Amino acid sequence: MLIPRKVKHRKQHHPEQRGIASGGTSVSFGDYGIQALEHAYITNRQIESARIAINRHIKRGGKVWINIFPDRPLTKKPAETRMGSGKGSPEWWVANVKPGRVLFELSYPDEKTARDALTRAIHKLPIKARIVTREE
Amino acid sequence: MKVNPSVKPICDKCRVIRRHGRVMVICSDPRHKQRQG
Amino acid sequence: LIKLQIQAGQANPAPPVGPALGQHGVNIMEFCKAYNAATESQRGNVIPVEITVYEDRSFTFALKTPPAAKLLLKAAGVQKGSGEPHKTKVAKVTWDQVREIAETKKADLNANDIDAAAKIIAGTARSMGITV
Amino acid sequence: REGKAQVSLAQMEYMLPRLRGWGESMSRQAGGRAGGAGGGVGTRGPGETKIETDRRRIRERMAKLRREIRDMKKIRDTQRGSRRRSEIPSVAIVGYTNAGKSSLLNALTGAGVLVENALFATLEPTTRRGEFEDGRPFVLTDTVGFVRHLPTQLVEAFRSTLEEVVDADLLIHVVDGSDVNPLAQINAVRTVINEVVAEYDIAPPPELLVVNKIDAATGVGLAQLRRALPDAVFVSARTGDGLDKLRSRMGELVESTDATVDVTIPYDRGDLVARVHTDGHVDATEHTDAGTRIKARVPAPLAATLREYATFA
Amino acid sequence: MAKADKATAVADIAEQFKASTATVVTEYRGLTVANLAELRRALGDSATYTVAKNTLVKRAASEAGIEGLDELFAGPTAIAFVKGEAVDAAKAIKKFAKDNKALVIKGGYMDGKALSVADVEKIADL
Amino acid sequence: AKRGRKKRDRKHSKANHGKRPNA
Amino acid sequence: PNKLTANVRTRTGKGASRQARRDGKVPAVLYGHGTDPQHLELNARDFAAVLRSHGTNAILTLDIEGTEQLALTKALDVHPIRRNIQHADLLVVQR
RNA sequence: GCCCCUAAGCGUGUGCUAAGUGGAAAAGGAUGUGCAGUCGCGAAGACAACCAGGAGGUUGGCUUAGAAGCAGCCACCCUU
Ligand SMILES: Nc1nc2c(ncn2[C@@H]2O[C@H](COP(=O)(O)OP(=O)(O)CP(=O)(O)O)[C@@H](O)[C@H]2O)c(=O)[nH]1
Repeated sequence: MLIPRKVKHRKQHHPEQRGIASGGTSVSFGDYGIQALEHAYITNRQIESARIAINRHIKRGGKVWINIFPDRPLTKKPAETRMGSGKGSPEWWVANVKPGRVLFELSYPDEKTARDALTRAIHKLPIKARIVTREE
Repeated sequence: MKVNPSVKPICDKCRVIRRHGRVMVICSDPRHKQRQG
Repeated sequence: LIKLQIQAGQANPAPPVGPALGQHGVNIMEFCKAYNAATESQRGNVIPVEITVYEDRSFTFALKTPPAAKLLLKAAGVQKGSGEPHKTKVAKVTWDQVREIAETKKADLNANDIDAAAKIIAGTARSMGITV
Repeated sequence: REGKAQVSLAQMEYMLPRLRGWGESMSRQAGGRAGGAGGGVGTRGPGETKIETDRRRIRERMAKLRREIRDMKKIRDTQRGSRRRSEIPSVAIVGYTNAGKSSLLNALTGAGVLVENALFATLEPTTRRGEFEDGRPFVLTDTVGFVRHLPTQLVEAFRSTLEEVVDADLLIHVVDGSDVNPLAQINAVRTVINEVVAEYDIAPPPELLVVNKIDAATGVGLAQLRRALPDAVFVSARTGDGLDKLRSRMGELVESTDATVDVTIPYDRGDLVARVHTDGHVDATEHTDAGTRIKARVPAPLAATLREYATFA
Repeated sequence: MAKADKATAVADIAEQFKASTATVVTEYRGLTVANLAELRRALGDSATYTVAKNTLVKRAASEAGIEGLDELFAGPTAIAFVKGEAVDAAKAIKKFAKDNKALVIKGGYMDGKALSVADVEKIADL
Repeated sequence: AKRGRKKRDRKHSKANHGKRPNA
Repeated sequence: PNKLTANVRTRTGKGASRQARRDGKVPAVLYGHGTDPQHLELNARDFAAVLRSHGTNAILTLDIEGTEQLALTKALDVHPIRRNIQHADLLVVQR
């Protein structure tokens, strides 16, 4: 899926899910973007699901721009274990999305088809979203 | 009858109505007769 | 009642007529041989007829001529129409002769305008998809 | 979803005997290795759990999977009822994997199923309509794929395949012609056929034989030696060479349950002419004075329909 | 009507109204295309019968500058506005009310300067 | 989970000002 | 041309700016080679109208106190969530 | 907190809600309703409704036993 080739520190603290986004709050690569209206840890599998849905709806034309990258590692203590004895091994890759940040952008010649593709991708994401357009 | 929390038109001749405090898709085709929970 | 365009073929045609006339009631032999008597003067293209049945034995014959939509097809040597209408044009016909010989088919067209009825005929030809 | 449960059940049933030692060994080794598997997820998921480790957890998931597979059989019977009720003549394509089993079904009919070069990829049976070149329609089914010494935990994952095999008329084992020892595949496929016809007692169906990839073959027999099984048709799915001969002989070898009759129809009842012309596969006729000398392999619904309007000529 | 497109046809019909010689405000109800086209080809270019929107044509005949027959635009008015003739080109036009039973002529006003409930059975007929 | 859900919604009250002990 | 009407700001800061935005008045600053920062509160929705009608590279009339001054927008400030105009930078233009 | 239990308002002035909402809940679904916009049509009569026409070349052609507006294809025209 999506993974960072190398990470300096494999076990990190939880990304801070606070405040609205300060950068990336605009369509800069395409024509239609999927802004985010809630805080979420969006994992690499969710990103691949959304990307595949977008790339299969239009299925021929236009590019898909995935702004966020799942580089933050989320750990997971092994099952049926008691609390203690160290932090668990990394299990999930998340992107600390924030409200206002545009997660996906797209450029397809047919407007309504692009809108419907973005709608069909919003359903794969754990948060609210809306269709934002380069033409402000 | 399709009791689903999401009820949508399925064909060109499906109408969504509010009957007895419930959303129903009434269509000539009985296969599209969907009623929201 | 039926504006069936009976084929010009004067050699054994009822089966084609027999269905369309056995779904109603008219003498098959009388109808066939009267149309065949008309074809004795009409051997070009099978001219159309509107058999006007009222309750039995209509005995009515009026001429509307056969491939008007393709009178141009018939009078060029080119057949099979065009199975790619406007994808690419198929065949070659003359643009002056359509305007000229539109006279015969103007007898049942809409308006008496000469160039515009020629455009009618050009439309029926370009329906195939051809150059004319 | 069905496969992601059958595969997981097969892996659990294979790993349950070998829990201690080996099982803990891949419990220690968690990197996504070849044994790392993944279950039906494939993209890990329970792949980080591989085949799980705990016998208690394995037992619980096994019970749930048994119940779920039970459900997805009374689903499949429903989905196949329409074919069963209509009794459309079914033809299935079996054989060793990578023997052009899906290319044939994309070749005779323009199905368009995945034709990847790797090993078992068409792991879920799919069926498609088809018309015998001359007459009747049919249905065509391509199966999963057979291997020498097939695993004994995968019979459930093959159960739907077996069902399609039993419910068939013309069985087709497709042999990869351009491959060493083109008979080793055949013996294993045949043996699978016998165990199927034994487990579900039924009259064995005729087995149509086709040699595939003979376009690239160097003629391993190049003779009646290449006729290692003399009854076979040498198709080339990559080029579509024996399609005509295959499409002809497969129908001729399916048997016809039609009813060929000669009937005449006065023109008033053109409904019958249309019904014979759209359901019955008329050979030909001459367009008679009042009717037609139709010689149609009419079916059972219309067999008694056309009895009244018969003819003797 | 069509705010922009209306005035074009209003002006066209108006100029043909003032250019013509008379008027027969008639009933076109029940005119199947066959008989209507037979009429269009019978009177020909003269009295070139072509229905126009009655609400607009009230202002169109006034655009030509004349009033009158505008009074009786109740119902589906049909207009001919005969080009050259008066008597010989109106015989069949009025008598189509006898032959086809259609085109009962309410009429009411001739040329925009002469009112007559006998708009057809006048000189136009005799 | 009814009991805990009620005991937690109990804090959302005018007199408690949205915070209860053991919420 | 664009005919916008502008008013100066008597109170500046966070609280005054939010209060101005609460009454549909986008705050703005007038600066440039005029070498004098003018703190203005521009009535809203008409700023938006002209920005949608012509674009950022336009010429605002900005009748401040009965005195006309031509300017051009240089820097905006939209809220990422509630897309509006939080603050606009106007560059002085002398003819 | 102020209708009775239960001390004090069945307070006054503007609106909203029909769900007993008030008096638990999500993704999502939705002709619920109010308010403030904007855009399109329209007294030259719009929208709904009723009365008429709704034509001809023509059955456009290919296609097929057959497809004639209405298997399905291309075009998707000409005239009144
Ligand atoms: N050169 C050549 N290649 C062929 C021929 N028939 C099939 N193949 C190849 O066999 C490969 C395997 O594809 P597929 O058709 O799925 O074979 P298969 O037996 O169905 C493999 P599976 O059983 O998993 O579906 C394909 O890449 C195809 O190119 C043939 O006649 N000639």
